[PDB]
Amino acid sequence: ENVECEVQEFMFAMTLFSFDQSYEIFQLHDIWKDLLCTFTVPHSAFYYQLSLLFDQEFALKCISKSAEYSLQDFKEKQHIHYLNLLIHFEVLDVLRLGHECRTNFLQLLLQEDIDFFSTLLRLCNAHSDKIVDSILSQNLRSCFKKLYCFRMLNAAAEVLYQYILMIRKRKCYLMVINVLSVTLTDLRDELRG
Amino acid sequence: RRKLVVQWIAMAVDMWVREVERRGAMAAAVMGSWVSELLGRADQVLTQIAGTGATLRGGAASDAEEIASLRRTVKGLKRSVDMLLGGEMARMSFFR
Amino acid sequence: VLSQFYDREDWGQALRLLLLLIEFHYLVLLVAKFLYPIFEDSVATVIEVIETKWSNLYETIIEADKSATLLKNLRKKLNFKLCQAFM
Amino acid sequence: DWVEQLIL
Amino acid sequence: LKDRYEGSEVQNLLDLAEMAIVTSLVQNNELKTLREILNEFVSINVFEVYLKLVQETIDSLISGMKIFYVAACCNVMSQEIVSKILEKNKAKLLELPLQDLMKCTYKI
Repeated sequence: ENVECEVQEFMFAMTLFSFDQSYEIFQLHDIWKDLLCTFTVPHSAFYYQLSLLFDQEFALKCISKSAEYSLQDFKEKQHIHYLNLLIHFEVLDVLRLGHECRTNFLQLLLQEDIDFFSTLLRLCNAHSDKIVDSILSQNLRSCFKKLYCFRMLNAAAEVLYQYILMIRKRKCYLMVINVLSVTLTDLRDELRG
Repeated sequence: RRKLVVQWIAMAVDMWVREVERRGAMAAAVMGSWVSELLGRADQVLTQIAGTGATLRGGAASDAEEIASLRRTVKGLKRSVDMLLGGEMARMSFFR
Repeated sequence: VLSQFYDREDWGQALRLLLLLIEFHYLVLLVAKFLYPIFEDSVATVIEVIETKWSNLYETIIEADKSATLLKNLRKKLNFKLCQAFM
Repeated sequence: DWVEQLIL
Repeated sequence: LKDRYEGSEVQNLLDLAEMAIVTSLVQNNELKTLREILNEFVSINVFEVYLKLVQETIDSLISGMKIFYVAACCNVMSQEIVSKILEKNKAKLLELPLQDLMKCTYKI
């Protein structure tokens, strides 16, 4: 506060970080090894470094802000970080639609996702009412299973149910008949036999 | 390392779902909303861990796709649990 | 009706209604109307049984209620199934 | 009693 | 006759043909069937086969007409849809476009 009064600004930032004041000053303007790397790079780098160093509120905030201001490696990293932070504290669907508009990466992310994930998916489907769809179907195919599959596909449902069937019987036949409303006749005959 | 805790929760809930589905077929021949909320928080923890992993000093974390996979599994389980909670559990002894 | 006037209670009442319908066309229509107005596994099973179970007086009653029926019923069933899947 | 006769 | 009644194809190669195509609903077999048809020389199916081995709109209309003329037809329609989707991967595309319903909705 004293001895500082561009260079003095950055000094004030890094000093006040070692958090609100720091971030504010830094943004307004424009461990040692990391700092050197950041200087060499010269916003994204700075936020990434801060997030890494506090890895917390400050970190997460800075990271999110930078990611927002920016929007293969960098993109993927940022996305993963944001998703993790949000699941720790919507985000899923956003990131997904974003990247869709690195497939195996997404497969792993959804792997981590798999109850909250299911709820988010349900929400997305409700909102709606290619690659993404296929990936989802594959992950689901990897009671609970049949239900999730059905919900997502909303033929796939029917196929899965039939395969599982090949109280439970009655429920399945019933669900199939309602969804369809040849197949019905067959189901009825089977239930009667 | 709460990544690993989330993986344990995913595995436990998965077995629980399979058990409920098995017990439903059994009787043809408890789970509350708190389990669904728990999987939502679990997804938030994973979004938080991945973000922190992307900004670590020295370089991004190597577990990016490993966490993306866990997210998918958790969403799939929240879907199944949400269907059971939403009525599919009272209709387990019925023909589909 | 008393239970209706008084969420779990509502579900119990709906279940009772479905059971009554199973034991017994007009009644079924009234039940469908009630379900639409309201708009888990047991509930789904009941809805299914009803669909499986599914004249002029009935049509008249349906018209009075609206103030096609089978289609509306199917739509309601689909909605219920979706809700169960989301849960 | 009334709810046992309805279930029947 | 003994085959139709017990629920063949080479004999047929030597209406009914459409029903056989229905039952068949792999690529090599399709090609062989096409060659047999050429040797013999319904038209709609031929157009569809030619497209599969590979004007497009005419083939589409032909296939739709065939579908109208049940399960096998629906299968063929789904296959055509899948092929179109693969080809896509603006106005002309929209013209070509003009569970199946759910798929169409997702597309829109």
